[PDB]
Amino acid sequence: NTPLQAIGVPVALYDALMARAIDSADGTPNSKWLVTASRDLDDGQAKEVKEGI
Amino acid sequence: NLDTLLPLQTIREHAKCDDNPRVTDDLLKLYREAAFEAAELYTGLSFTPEKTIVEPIRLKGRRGKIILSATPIAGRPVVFYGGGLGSPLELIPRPGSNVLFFSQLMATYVTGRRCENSVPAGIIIGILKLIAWNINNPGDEVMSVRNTLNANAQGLIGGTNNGAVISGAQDEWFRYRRVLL
Repeated sequence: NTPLQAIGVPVALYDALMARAIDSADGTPNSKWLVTASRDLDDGQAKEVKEGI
Repeated sequence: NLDTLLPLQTIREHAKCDDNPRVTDDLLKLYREAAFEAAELYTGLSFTPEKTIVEPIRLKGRRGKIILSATPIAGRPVVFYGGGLGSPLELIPRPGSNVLFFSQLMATYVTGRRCENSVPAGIIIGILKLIAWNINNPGDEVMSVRNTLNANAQGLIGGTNNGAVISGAQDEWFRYRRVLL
C-alpha cells in the first residue's frame, strides 16, 4: 500500500510532455523573416539583396 | 560620339527601314541620340572611357560610411584629401560596390570600363529596341496586345502601350541596374 500505486499515469504523462518540450526546443528553426524573391533576379545580385537585408 | 559605336547602317538593318525615304538621316540621328541618353540617364553609366571624378564626401552613421556616386573601379585606390586630413589617404574599393569606410572632405577616383570598346551588347540591344519602337510607332493611337485595336466598353487598357517600357528595351538595360540593397 504505497503512493506509487496511483501515480503511474501522471508521471508517464509528465515524462512524455517534457520529452516533447525538450525535443521541440532544438529542432524548430529559430529564424524569422522568411524572405522570397522571384525567378527573375540574376543571382549575383540576389546575393546583394540578401547582404542588404 | 555615337557615330562609331552605333553605325546608322546597323539601325537601318535592324528595324528594316533601309528603303524608307521618310526616315532621313537627320531624323534617325535624332532618334539615336535621344535614345543614347534617355536610357543612359536611366542606368547612370557614362559611356566615355575611364573618366576621373572629384566630389565632396559626407560621412554617415556613427561607425563611418562613405557612399560614393560612381562604383569607381576594380583594384585602383580611391584617395581622400582635405577635410582635416594631414596626408591623402588611399582606400581600395570592393568590385561593383560603391561604399567605403575608414574644408570639406573630398574624394577622387576613376570610373568607367577600361577600353574604348564601349558599352556591352546589353545596352545596345535596348537602344535598338527603343529606336525601332520610336520610328514605326508614334504616339497617336492606343494599341493592345499584338498591336490590336480594341474597345473595352470602358476605359481603354492603354494605360501604357505608349512608352519605351513596352519594348523589351527598357527591361534589357535593367539587367545592369543594381537593386540598391
